[PDB]
Amino acid sequence: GPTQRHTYYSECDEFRFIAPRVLDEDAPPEKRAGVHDGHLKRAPKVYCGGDERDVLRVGSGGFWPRRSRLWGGVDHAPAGFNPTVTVFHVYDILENVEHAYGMRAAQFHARFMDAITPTGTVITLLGLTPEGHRVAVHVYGTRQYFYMNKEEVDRHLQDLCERMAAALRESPGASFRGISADHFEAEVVERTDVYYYETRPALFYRVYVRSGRVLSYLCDNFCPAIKKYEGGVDATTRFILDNPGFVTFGWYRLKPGRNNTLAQPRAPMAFGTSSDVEFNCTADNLAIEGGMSDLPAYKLMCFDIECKAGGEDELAFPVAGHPEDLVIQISCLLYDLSTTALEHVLLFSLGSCDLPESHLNELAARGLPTPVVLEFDSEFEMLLAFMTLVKQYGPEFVTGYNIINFDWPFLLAKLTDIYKVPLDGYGRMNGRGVFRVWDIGQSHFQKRSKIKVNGMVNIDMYGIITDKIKLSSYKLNAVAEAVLKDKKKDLSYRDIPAYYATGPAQRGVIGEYCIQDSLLVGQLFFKFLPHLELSAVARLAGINITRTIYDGQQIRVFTCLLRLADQKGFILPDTQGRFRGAGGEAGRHVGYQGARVLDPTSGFHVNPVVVFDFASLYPSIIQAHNLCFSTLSLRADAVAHLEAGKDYLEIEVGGRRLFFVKAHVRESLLSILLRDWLAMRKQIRSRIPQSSPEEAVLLDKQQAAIKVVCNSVYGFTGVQHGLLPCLHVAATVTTIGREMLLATREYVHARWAAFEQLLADFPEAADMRAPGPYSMRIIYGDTDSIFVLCRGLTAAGLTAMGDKMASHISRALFLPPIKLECEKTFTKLLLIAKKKYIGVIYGGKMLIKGVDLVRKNNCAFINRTSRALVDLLFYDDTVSGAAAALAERPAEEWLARPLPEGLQAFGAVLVDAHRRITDPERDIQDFVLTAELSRHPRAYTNKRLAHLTVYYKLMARRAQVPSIKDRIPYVIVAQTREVEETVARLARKLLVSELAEDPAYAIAHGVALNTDYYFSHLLGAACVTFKALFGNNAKITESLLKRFIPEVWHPPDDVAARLRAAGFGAVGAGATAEETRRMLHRAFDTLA
Amino acid sequence: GAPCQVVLQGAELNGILQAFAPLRTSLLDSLLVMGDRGILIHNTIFGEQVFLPLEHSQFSRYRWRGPTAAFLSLVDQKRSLLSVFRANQYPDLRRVELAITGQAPFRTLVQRIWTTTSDGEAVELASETLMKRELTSFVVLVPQGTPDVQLRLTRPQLTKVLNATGADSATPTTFELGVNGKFSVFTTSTCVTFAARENAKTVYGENTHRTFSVVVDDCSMRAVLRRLQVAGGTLKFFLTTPVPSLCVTATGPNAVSAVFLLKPQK
DNA sequence: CGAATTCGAGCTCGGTACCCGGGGATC
DNA sequence: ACAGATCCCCGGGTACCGAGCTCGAATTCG
Ligand SMILES: [Mg+2]
Ligand SMILES: [Mg+2]
Ligand SMILES: [Mg+2]
Repeated sequence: GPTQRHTYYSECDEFRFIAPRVLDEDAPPEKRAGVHDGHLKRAPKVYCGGDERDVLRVGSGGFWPRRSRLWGGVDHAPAGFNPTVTVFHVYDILENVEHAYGMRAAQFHARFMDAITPTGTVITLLGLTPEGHRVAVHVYGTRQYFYMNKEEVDRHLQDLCERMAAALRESPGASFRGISADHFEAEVVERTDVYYYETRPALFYRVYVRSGRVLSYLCDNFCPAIKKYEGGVDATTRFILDNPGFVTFGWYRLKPGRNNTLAQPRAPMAFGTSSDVEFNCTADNLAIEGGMSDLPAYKLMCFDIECKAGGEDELAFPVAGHPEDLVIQISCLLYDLSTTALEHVLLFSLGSCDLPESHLNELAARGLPTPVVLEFDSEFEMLLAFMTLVKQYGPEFVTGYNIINFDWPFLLAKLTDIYKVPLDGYGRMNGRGVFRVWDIGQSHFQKRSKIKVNGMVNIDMYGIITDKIKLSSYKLNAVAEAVLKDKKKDLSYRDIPAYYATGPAQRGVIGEYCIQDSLLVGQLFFKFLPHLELSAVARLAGINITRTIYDGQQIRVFTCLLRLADQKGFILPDTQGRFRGAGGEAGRHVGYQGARVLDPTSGFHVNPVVVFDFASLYPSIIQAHNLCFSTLSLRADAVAHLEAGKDYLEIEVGGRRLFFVKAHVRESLLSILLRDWLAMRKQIRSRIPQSSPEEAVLLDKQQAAIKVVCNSVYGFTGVQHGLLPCLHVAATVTTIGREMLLATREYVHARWAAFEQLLADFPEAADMRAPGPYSMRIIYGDTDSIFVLCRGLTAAGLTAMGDKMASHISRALFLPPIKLECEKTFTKLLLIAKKKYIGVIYGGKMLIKGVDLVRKNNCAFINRTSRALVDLLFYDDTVSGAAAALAERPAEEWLARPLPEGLQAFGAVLVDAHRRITDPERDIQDFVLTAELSRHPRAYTNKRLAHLTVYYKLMARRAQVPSIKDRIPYVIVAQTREVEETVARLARKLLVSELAEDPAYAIAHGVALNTDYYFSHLLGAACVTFKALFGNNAKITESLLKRFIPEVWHPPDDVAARLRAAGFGAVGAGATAEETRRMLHRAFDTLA
Repeated sequence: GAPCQVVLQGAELNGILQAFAPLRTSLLDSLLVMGDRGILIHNTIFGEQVFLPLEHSQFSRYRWRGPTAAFLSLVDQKRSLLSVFRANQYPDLRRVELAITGQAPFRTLVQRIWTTTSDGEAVELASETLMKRELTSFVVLVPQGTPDVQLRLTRPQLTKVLNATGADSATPTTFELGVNGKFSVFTTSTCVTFAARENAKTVYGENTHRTFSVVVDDCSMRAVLRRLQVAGGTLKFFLTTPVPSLCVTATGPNAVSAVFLLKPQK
């Protein structure tokens, strides 16, 4: 039998049969509602076509692809199966801490048994051999280690003296035990701290820990006075940075490393990971061989959940903990990730399932494998089959839509709570592995809900499409429509147990919606190929894919900085006591001044506005002036032996007068770290000019996604409580940034503000002179832009010469890495507010930059209408002329004199938008506002919030409770007497917060919407953008924009019934047009 | 230029300034209905109808053509087309030019103000001049007919009657002219009586013989009539028709009036 | 004797300033 | 057990003072 025992169900005879008692029509209508419960003494069972095969019998051959070599020990591989592998691809590195007494029947070589001998850390590399075999190479002898000043360990304590001390200093409140001399090594090595240029090399003790206890010593236990220097570095990072060139997602090779030592396949019965061929190499039997650029047939699985809810209410969103709310069926598509192919389209069902012949024919007409439908009578015996598939088939990558929040936590909550089956073994290693979903929703500080599974890369697509597209509501139906130009047909949950209570001919319709959903997921994954784009950064950083998906951006930057640090004789200090010890001195904290926003000369600007943009400004200030920690001398003693201007820079940043050393006496680490990343954004910007206009947009978002990780370099510096905060360098970065903009403006104004000075500097402007008078006047800046309104010049070649101005200002003012570029030229820019502007690029596309039309909250109906008003201002001609004519007179002076007869087209879309809002034949789904939950809803200081109100209405009526960061939809329902007893029962010009209502509840119950709210909000949006024409006061525009809308008056009807009954005349619309005048003539004689 | 030009020249303008003055900040949410015959001003005051005719002779000249327009007085939702006549705003006024230049549906009306400067001079303040627009479709229910007993109930006693009315809905007051002109406002709390004619209780009217008894169920009558601060000078009574209407008119330079609905009797 | 002004106490609601929180722009 | 930054505009919900409102409990005044 095995030595490391397997912790995944290989056999069973007893489970918790739970099977909604609707599958058995041998009971009358009284035992239909409900679910069964109670143990069984049968071994679980799957029917696929009318065959019975107990779910855990590997053998004759299953309804699923078996991709494993082992099952409960018994080697299920053809005899003689001894593949040789020497070029394997690794995707996920694991660390596991095995033991010498735990593996004695393993029959290893002595080298290996020596590596772990008390204990040790074994880095399992984990991947595919190109032919197809799943290889798991176990690399021994990698020790994590943290350094500590020799002096501070030579006062607090007072080599082997150190380790003998530290070994039993750990002892108290034992979790470690038996910790001996052979568990730590000290060695004195000589290295400098990273911070400040004044800091001399010193003598440190390099403490080599044996396994995964540094975190205890680096926890406050050991000696808080002693500053442990690098204690967060993992075994994996200590494996990736000190063997040169190794990368954690890339092809390897298996070489006879040293002594001509040789890697050692295990016996099949000592496999630590259920894979085909497993090896015991050591750190340096591996090589990193390149030129092979391929992805070896990793099998991506793409799965979905559909779940039923029972007992006493069927229109209730099911909850995992309830033994009765139970999963019904799950898709499982299995793809091939090298060819984008699909195979095996599995669907797992709870009881009899058919599929409509439309679905089987549509699939075969799309060249997709025929679905395989497995009928499991019991729910446990389903979810065991499913996590027997993900442990036999063993998808390397997993995908879904909202798998991290609803699919996986429901499935795991159901296994671990209700059926009590270990999930630690169903990962890739068959025992003592990790299978965990961390929800953000634990009143916490993180932004990610992470799932970590042992050797599977759970790429959710909710993340990825919420980072690639700016879309109001990210539900699969809307994202399929928007992203794929597709028309999906949804199945709201509420009608699931009406299609389930019928016979199989409607469980088939449920299987149709499951498979057709998860094929759509598959289509988005292959559209965006997240695995390759996260792969690139896993290679570039040294972090795994599983840590480049779910662990933010300080880690990739810290790890690159760590590879630069420990090749230059540097050591990266570790500050701990982070924020729940906070900053030690014994509304939103802005740790430094950040940026400049020059004052916008607000207005419509018909003249060419030529913008100049610094090219990734911050990363070229961390290079032009070599700003890193390591050159930060912030006193004036240690920079005394070098002269002003040629070897250092002085900058008052907060008042500090930091001195930053020049490049040729010390060279940064942020400058050098950035050089590698920049060329990566330069290749992804290279590919843009030669791609499809839809495959260009994905290489546009891959370059924005690396613009964020390069500028994260600046960010990471300037964080507080981070992994290596230095707000001195971040403050400087922003200082030099603000200065560089004001320098550029005092150069563009002083130098080029008489046209004859243009003609002497760019003589190509002799023909560019448009007839008007000349003025180059910067009207707006931002952290790098400067909008240079060039008046009296034609827009035709203004970008042609503007490449020259951006190459003149750059050379004449800034250091060579800094590059000012003339990225665009607007004509008809509208500068509404500080970070808000709409302008139409020269001859073409419109750039809308944050005007309540480029943001995810505002209702679709109001976005269509202000999106038509902007077109009626820029593209139209009489309206553009008229808008420009509304600069002749100050704002006040348009409240008396009428609007100059060009804007009658502008007003038409407002009176027409007002006509459409009132129609009783509105579609609620067009009026749906939506806003992000963004926090646990009990961490909110302000609790009277629209979306919050709708989150408690949702959670109260047993409905789907949107997990944190889900956009809550909400439509504002009319103020009526039912929206006023419900508040009072839950507790009078009601707030907009307490008229919020979920549109599912606003269609099933035919509630009216506010036609005051939504129209006041439409004029609110319209007003915020169009103030910019009128003076930039919103009160004048609000009074002029709504003058367009017809106003109408009627007596409140019943009062009119009474008045009429009193024998008055109706004068106007309620009569026709010649009953108004004659009788209103009589009324005057009456009152006269 | 503007077809429909109406002007208030200084002598008439200080006539209508005093006519508008008493009604402080009432009717500044008015609905101005302008037809060939003058301009009529309407409003709900404490949920009850109130009117103010402005016939030609009031101001200097009137000229109008095309359909009667209606301007929902409150202009830009804080400023009011009739603010100019509040009798301490823009104190030393001169000619005010209302004119409307449009065509039939979409008419718009410009209120131009002129302000003295003491030589005989005056500055048009094109800083507060107003621009309103016609209501597109407006239905306003205007009193009509001829009352059947109009009595002139003069300045003191129109305080006596409103005080003789009560506080809230418990206590409906009852106007009841009896034979030979009693004209008593009865109610449980107190009673006020008059002589009705065709010594300062001689309430002068006409054709008073047509006896009525009527009961007023709106508790608001004192409220609004005081709010307007009328000097009194007629109660107009429309008995004929169902839910007979009690209108009340003042007899100073204004003619503001307020129709009171009544419960079925006579 | 008379009931016709007032400068006091209640009103609104404008319109300030405030926070928050959503969600953009810029690295 | 987690982890780029700041700047900035609007909108919703408070929480004031206050200037303008009539609306009275003394009134000065006829
Ligand atoms: Mg799902
Ligand atoms: Mg830039
Ligand atoms: Mg650029």
